[PDB]
Amino acid sequence: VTLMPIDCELSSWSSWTTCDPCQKKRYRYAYLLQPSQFHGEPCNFSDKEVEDCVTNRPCRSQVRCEGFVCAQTGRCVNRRLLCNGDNDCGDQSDEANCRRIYKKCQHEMDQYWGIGSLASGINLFTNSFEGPVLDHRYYAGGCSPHYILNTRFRKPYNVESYTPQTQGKYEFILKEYESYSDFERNVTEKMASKSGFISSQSDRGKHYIRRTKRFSHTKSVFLHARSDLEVAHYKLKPRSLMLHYEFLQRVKRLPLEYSYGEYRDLFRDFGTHYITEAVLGGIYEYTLVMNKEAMERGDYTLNNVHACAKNDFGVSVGKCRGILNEIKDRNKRDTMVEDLVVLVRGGASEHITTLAYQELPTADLMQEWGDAVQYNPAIIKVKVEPLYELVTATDFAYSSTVRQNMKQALEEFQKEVSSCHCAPCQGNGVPVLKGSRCDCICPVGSQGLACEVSYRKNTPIDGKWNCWSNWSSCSGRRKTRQRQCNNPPPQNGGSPCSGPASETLDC
Amino acid sequence: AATPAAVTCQLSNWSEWTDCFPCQDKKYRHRSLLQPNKFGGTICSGDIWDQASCSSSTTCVRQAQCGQDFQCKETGRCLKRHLVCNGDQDCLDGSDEDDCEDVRAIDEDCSQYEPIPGSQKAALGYNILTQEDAQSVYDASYYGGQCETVYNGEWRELRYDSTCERLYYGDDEKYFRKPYNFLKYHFEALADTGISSEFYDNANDLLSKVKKDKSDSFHSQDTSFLNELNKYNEKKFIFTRIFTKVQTAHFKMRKDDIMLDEGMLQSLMELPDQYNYGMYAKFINDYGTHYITSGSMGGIYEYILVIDKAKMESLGITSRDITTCFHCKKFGGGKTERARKAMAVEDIISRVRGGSSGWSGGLAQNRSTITYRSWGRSLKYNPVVIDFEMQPIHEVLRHTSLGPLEAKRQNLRRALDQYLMEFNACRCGPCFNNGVPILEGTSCRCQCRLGSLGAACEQTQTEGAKADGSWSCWSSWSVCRAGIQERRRECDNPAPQNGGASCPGRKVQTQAC
Amino acid sequence: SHIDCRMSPWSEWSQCDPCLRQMFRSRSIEVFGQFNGKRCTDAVGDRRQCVPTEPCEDAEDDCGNDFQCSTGRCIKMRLRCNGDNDCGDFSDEDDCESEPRPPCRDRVVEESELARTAGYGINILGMDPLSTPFDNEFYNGLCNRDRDGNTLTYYRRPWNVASLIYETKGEKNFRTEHYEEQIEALFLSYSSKKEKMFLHVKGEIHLGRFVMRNRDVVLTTTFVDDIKALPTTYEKGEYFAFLETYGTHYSSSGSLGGLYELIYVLDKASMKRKGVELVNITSENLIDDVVSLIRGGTRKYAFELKEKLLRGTVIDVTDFVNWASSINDAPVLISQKLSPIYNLVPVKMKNAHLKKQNLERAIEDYINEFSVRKCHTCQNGGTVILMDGKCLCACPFKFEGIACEIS
Amino acid sequence: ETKGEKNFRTEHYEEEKMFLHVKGEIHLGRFVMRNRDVVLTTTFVDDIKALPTTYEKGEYFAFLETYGTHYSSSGSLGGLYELIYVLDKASMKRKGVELKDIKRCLGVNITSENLIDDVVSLIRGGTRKYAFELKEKLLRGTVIDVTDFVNWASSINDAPVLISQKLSPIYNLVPVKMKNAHLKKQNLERAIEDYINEFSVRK
Repeated sequence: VTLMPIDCELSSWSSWTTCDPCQKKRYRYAYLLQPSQFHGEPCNFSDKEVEDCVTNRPCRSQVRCEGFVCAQTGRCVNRRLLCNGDNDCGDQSDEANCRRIYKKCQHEMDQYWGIGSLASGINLFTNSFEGPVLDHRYYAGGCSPHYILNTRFRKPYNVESYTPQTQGKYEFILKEYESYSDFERNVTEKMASKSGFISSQSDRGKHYIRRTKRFSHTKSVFLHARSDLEVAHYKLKPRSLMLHYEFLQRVKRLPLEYSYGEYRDLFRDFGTHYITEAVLGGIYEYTLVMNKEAMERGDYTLNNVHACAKNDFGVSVGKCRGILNEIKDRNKRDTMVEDLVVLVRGGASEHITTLAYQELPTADLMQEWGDAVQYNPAIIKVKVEPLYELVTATDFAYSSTVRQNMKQALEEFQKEVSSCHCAPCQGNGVPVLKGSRCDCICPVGSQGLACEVSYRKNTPIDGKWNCWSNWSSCSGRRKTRQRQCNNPPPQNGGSPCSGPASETLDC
Repeated sequence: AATPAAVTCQLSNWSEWTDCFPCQDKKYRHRSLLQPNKFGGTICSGDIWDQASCSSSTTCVRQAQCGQDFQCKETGRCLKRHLVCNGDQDCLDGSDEDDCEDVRAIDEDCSQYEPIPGSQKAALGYNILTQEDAQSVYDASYYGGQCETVYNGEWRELRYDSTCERLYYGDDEKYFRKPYNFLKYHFEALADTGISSEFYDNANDLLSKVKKDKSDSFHSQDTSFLNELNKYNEKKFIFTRIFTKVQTAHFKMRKDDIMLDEGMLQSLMELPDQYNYGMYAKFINDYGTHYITSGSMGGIYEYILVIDKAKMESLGITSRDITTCFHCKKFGGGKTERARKAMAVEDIISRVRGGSSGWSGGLAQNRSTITYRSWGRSLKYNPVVIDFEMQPIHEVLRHTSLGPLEAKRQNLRRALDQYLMEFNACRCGPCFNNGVPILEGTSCRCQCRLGSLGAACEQTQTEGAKADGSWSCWSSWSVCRAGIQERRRECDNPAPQNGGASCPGRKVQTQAC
Repeated sequence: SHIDCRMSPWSEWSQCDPCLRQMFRSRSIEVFGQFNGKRCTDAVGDRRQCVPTEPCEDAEDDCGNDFQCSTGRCIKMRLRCNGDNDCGDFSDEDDCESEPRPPCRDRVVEESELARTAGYGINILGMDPLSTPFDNEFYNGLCNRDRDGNTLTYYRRPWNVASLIYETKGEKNFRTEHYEEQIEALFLSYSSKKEKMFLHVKGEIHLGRFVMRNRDVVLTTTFVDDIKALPTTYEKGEYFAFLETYGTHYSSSGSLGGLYELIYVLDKASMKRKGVELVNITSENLIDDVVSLIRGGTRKYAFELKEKLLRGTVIDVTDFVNWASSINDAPVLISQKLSPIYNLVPVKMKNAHLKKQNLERAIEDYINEFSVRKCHTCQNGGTVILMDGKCLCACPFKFEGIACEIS
Repeated sequence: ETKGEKNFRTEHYEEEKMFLHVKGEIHLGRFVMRNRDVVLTTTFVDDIKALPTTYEKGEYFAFLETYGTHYSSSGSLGGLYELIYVLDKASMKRKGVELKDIKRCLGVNITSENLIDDVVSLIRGGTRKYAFELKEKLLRGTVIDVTDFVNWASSINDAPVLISQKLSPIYNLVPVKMKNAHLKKQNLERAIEDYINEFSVRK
């Protein structure tokens, strides 16, 4: 068989770290050396392991809150947010026991549409939204008037702007090519000869015919359409951000000692990055490629030959001979190949699907899609900062150490989550590291667990990088890459991989 | 092949009754499934697990055990005490919320938001052996006193008010409450479609002929010979394959402090610390081999059409005609042969996973913008899980609020490895013609695709088709004496047939002794 | 001769079972009868009144702190006044003047029929469905509202239905295989001709799936009472009466839906062979078999669709969509996972384990009794079918007649 | 329920035979009856009081004829039909030409071919008006319209028939506590046998 399932391999455990003087725990972990693929056996999920300890030493985690402490959550909130009329705590502990409530916003307020999604951190490497990292329901008072159309919105405290900067860009390109070639040839020869004169008669005849018909037809269509729609601009404040309870707790529990597996679990739960600016929008993309070819072939040959004699004196003698020979060879070949890809982001399932249909939309459903995108937009452009920039002394003790731990772990994570580790798919399939195992995402018209099935006899193989080599020594710290993981040339190879085929840096 | 013979279902004797569990007053025992009725066959009358009443002759205290935290009477659910009188019953007895005349304990007015519709399926356990949902593993409704909410991006529903002249959108659906067990629930509209379509056709055609005539006179003779052939071939092949994948939300289950379902909680409290395969196999049967910790909610449409046709024809002739005169005489003699054959197969599969019976059927019938749009609308009200990551059920125990369960977890691992051996569809016989073997309860079936029929799908209606093989399962573990234990398996159930592919898995599997 | 069926002599009379005041007998069917010999209509068991010889033991026990309704079900006292009819009779709440403490907090809620009928009984013989043994109207005082999915309506999930998920799927499979030959070749020669066609289409629509609860389940009063009436002594005819009333299994989970199916088969062919060995063969056949099936959905749409499928007419998708939606009004149990009915014998019932074992034996008997195993072989490899107290044979081959005696 | 089936089969051979049937079934629903504690009518218990404790075969015949020899313990209600029309293949090939000449009428006509048209018809259940209208079309060799089929079907609910049954003998319904109940059951068993032995073609 061509395929063999590769089972998941994870490392021998780390050394234990030292026991956390407060968290009273020590940690061990393994790296994933090789993901499972092609239904290879998955690893044990326990690439993390934990042991309890005695409290060998105190730790100064008891970060002083001058504000009110939200009794159940431990969120520190300013006393001006007591009796605010708003759950600025998690648990209304700010609003209990209040003699009088000073409702600041009498008005009806909506939240910004999709604003909660932007509060959740992204795995940048996978572009995947993860757990919540920022609390976009904290308002710290607020109650400034913000409007979009006739609706009024309560801006979260964390948000500097969410503003309906509205724009749309459309692109249509269509390239139709036809060529056809036709070649008919005919050749005909005839000969006759006679003699006649006791009597004698002689005759010779010959006929030859050759005929050739060759025809080829080639047709090509490329159509691409793209719509980029933009419906708001979002910016997060640069300073004094209010973290989500779950993220807050999960950061608190981070061991002061560097133990990669816990920071990896942090990234797996919440990602590596958070969004500081984004453009909210919708995307529609349509790409149709068609090639049609015909060939017709015909060769025809005919021969006749005659030789015929009579001799007379009555009495007569004679010989006469005739041949006919005929050949026809004919072939037809006809092929069509068609690919369509349609991509849609933002909008509503009805308009999403009716745009996903294989035909170009009516401008009504484009209008309906763009209207729906306002209320359920996607993120078109993002600008992000790494999640460690949230670990701040106003929230966490030892914050510089936790931050530096994250800084290292983020490098180790970027290395470990890289899909370079997977074996290449066949059929130009893209291996995606998806947990501890790797799934070949196959272009349609290629199929199976490795994209091993296709009915197309040839398909360009695009280049794939191998994993970059380890850091070279100082005097020009360096890494290298080889385009080895899928060498492009096969099957009328596609483009080579991008550079940098080697990369070099300060020590 | 003709059908295999039937086999009767067979079970072992009852194992010895488990000693009466004090809190249950129940005795348990199990059998082993020695054989499913692979084909035809008498089904076993009896279940492979049995329980009976008892008296323990000893009390148990466990109702008191947790009582530092608020422990309900009905259930083992033990709650952080701020959940008492919180305003939301957190265990099914409501004992946390009865007599709460100190109503000041309420946490928040959140009941204005319903739970996420269709969140319950993510709470269910999963049986890899059958791809069926089990009982609930996660609590689908426990909130832990949080009012954490998810924005429903599709909340816009038209309304009309004849007392005015306004067409406007209603807002009831605008937010859902997120159950505690979801770390993430994330509405997001994506679609992708891919279509591939291909045609190849060839027609190849040759004719060839000779006529040879010879005549002589001395009396006279004339002769003519002919040889001729026609040989025509045609191949037609069409393939098209459509995939459409709408995503409407993603979810992720919490990896920590998982609050197990009341039923799973009680059943896990009932299992012994001592290994007892009957008990743990019953647990795996009820709650499934696996539980889910990732999500996409959506709809999928898939369409495939293949057509293959061929025609072959040939004609041949050879002849002689003669005449002579000395009285004049005429003869002829020869042979001609002719053949024709024609073949067509057309196979289409369309399937919709999604949001209404009506328009799932309509889109399964007639792919069109009308059915695409109306099914997409139906996906608003009833999305279906389109992708999910899962892990073995025992990995849930590591993460529960119950703390450590090392011994029970190792027992459940061992039991799962046996359960995944004993109930594997390997024990359903050879499903021929690419039929799918299924094992359910103590019985077997083949699901036979339309080109196939009979108790093993053994009689394809055509003369035959290329059918790939499938493995029998792995044999027993070796009685290892070296440090290594070994298991063998072969691609013979059925073997690759009519030129079909080998099954692709491993022949040899190995374990530490 | 054909055979009119034959039955054993009666068993000896049991002893008089006390409390139920009756004696019982049994009589197996030795041979089902076949080939239009008379049916075994006669009853497999018999019972007779007896004046009881010895003390009866009561069936009731004091439940203790749980209330004890007129119907005999005991309910935990939080269900007092709950207004859910938790006993099927209202003695949970008819007592109560005030403080109804009602669940679902004045919210919009409905009863779902799919949940109410969930957990059908099944007789393994013919796979016929039966009424659910589960109450499905006891709610344990929970609300657990779920959405109909195909409709914007919320229904309260009954306690015994652990899940009822409308994970809708719709499929269509179609295949056409079409084949022709002409051949005109020992010193043989031919004129063989064939014209063959298989067309096969089926479309399953799945409305949803229920899962019944594995524990703490509440059964109907009549079912538990029929277990009470069930003799402790393994009287086969009484256990067969129980299995006949409730089936041998229940669906512990089921997929509800609808189905259409269509098979078109043609085989037109002829043979001629001539020559000499080292030959005068002629034959002809035509076979032409149309079958159509519709399951589920409302009559008014179902039959129109079955017709438009039998016609070559291009289906208006409006009709297909109409039937597929009507499946929500009248679903079929298109699939289920069976569990033996004796697993529904409630534990801690008196002699519960004995009644369970005796039901397992009675199922063994019921399967082996009405199994064609003890019936006469078909003459020419035809399938023997135990129809109803008689076997008849049908051949898929060209053989014919009730025993395939001829072709 | 709603289970509806239709089968059209045509079959010919030569070496000869010709045969053809059409069936349909419209399976409306299923009942199953209680085996025990059956509540029998007052007339029935009175007619068990009117049975002598000694084997008076005449009066037990009066009983078996009045109520039944058997009752349906379970059965499937609905409607059914079958039509048959068998052809002389020889004349068939020249009055018509081939089945497509006629199949085109089901899924343009010639006057001479009528042996295919004079169908024998059997119908069971259904409100008669619609079945009569079906017969009034089929008798003219016109395949009934889908409208008339669905009309008949939606009639079926107004006048169903048992497609299938499992009969059990009435002596099971004999209330066990009735005075002398058992001897009376045994007499009913004899009366059933005498019914079969008496009224049979063997005689």
